[PDB]
Amino acid sequence: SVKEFLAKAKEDFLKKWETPSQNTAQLDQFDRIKTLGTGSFGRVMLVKHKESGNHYAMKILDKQKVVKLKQIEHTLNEKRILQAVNFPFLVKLEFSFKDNSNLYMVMEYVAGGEMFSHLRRIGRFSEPHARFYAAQIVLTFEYLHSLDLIYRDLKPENLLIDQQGYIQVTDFGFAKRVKGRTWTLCGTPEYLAPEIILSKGYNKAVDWWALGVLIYEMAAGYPPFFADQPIQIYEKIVSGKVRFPSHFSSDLKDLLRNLLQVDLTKRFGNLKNGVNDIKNHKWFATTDWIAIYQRKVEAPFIPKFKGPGDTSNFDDYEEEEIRVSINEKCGKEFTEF
Amino acid sequence: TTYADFIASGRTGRRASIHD
Ligand SMILES: Nc1ncnc2c1ncn2[C@@H]1O[C@H](COP(=O)(O)OP(=O)(O)O)[C@@H](O)[C@H]1O
Ligand code: NA
Ligand code: NA
Repeated sequence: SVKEFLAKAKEDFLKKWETPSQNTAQLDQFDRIKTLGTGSFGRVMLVKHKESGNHYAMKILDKQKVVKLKQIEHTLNEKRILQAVNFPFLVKLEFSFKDNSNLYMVMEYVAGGEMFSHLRRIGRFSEPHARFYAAQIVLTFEYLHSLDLIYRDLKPENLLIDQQGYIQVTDFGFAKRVKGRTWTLCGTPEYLAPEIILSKGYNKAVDWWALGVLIYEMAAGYPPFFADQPIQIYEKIVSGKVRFPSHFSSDLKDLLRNLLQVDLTKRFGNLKNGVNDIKNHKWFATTDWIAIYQRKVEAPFIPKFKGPGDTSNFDDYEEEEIRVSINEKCGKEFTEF
Repeated sequence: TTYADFIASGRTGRRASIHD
């Protein structure tokens, strides 16, 4: 029974939402090894936890950069939510803390790398491969949405492949607990729903739009709407005209027309039957939703793993000193972190 | 081809978030 599972899941989440974890480690408990990845204003490092010997991924945020980009509320959101959630395809936050200069979120290290790099290297995924991933996102969104959470940053760069070949969603930077509508222009351009772009107000159905983009991109090897500049991308999205590769199944194309639907009254995920319109679509007919939840399905691809702190599934990045001022910065701003 | 046009475009690497 999904109903009962989700009901208890909400109880668990709310407890943590109401009284969040805080200050569960400190910087000198870790040796910093190397950068795994970056975003517009964050850096993630592979690190080794001294007393356990375990490896982790440490997301480092410079408080002054957070502020300068007006991302305070988003960042508080990110940590508040991440610390509260619990789902098989969501990355685990293991520790969090702050110091004079930075905020830290220490996650489980997902050593298989970004879906992005595999996708680009391989070129595209078969429909069964794409479907395997897609199913995970469907369930994750079912989970998140049920808690009044909107994710808002679905993309291959934010999806990690684990040692079993299953997905782990990372980057809750734009996650928000909202009942009804919100207005922030945030996300990644190729993935933005038309209603985000048009400053209309929008709800959780943007996540379902993004799922469409994701499936297309996984299946095609390129996104449904691309161009050299974000503004050209926005024009295309807003037109909503979509073309599909020759090799796309009929089933696939039908699903995507219903996900990349510019009309909210028509978009799958946002109808009377909700996620069930997606789950019961012919394209997912072969999907055993429970088996997926339980991680019992055989993964199409399992990343090569060589030891505990192997990073060979990740690109190399330019390193920089992790500076900590002797003066506390933005103390008030980040009190609850 | 669309593939070729994508590959030749400026947005084939990792994409950063936007937040206005
Ligand atoms: N749990 C982790 N395990 C391994 N690598 C990670 C993990 N989380 C993030 N990364 C890497 O770091 C990059 C940035 O993480 P992210 O959370 O998206 O920061 P940002 O908000 O700046 O984009 C990811 O795209 C991935 O390359
Ligand atoms: Na990111
Ligand atoms: Na982010």
